[PDB]
Amino acid sequence: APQAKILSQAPTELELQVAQAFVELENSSPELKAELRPLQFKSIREIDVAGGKKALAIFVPVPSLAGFHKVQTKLTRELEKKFQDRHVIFLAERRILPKPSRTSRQVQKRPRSRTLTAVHDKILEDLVFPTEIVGKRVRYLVGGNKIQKVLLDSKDVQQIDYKLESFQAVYNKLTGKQIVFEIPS
RNA sequence: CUCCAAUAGCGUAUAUUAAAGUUGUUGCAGUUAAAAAGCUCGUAGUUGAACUUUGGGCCCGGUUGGCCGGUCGGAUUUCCAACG
Repeated sequence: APQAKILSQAPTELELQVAQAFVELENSSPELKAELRPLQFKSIREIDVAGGKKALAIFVPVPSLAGFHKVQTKLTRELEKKFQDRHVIFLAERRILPKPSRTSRQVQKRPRSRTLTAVHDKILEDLVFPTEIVGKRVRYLVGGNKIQKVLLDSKDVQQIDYKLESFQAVYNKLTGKQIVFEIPS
């Protein structure tokens, strides 16, 4: 069955639910047979948004995040209607290699793409996927906590304008860092 | 003659230390008092932008998230995450 060939080996029941959501468009197929055939994903984590909704995180192997970005906007519409009370987002399963200490040595020098401070930057670029980020500010409060601030492009913002409350919860669950989104005009 | 200072000790000479921020690492000065090479290149020497992840528990402050409005769009904070 083509449902089971997307997930890793066995798991899980939730991975099948999104798997059926793909083949209802692969078998409908206005144009999607030429682009949704090779697209496959790795896992779903369910993140509880602070409101009544929840968030779906789709993890992509990333030789194919560019492939997913072709149908990203259209596919999210056909995932939100057949999965109510949810917000669907697409992320890439990136690898983070630990910083070498003066004792914990390795072989094979660690590329800058594997550093943790670069992977978290690529999460923000991939959470919001349209509306390219036009800036970042970090507030160091008097108390001692740090609050980021992501400035988004004003054009095409109406595709994610409701999902700013969801994105702050997702990035907190993966990084533990506070985010506020601000849209300059 | 009287008085002062130290006193079984007191003066003199030379050296040296403090004084001396008058050798300056701490810590000098260089327009006119002494002192910015006529100017530029240049080796040694001295100096050189930014960037690469947060596991023990308990008490304290916030800042977000709600269970909570008390109230005529703002007014108190507590029990709970983790967020450093």
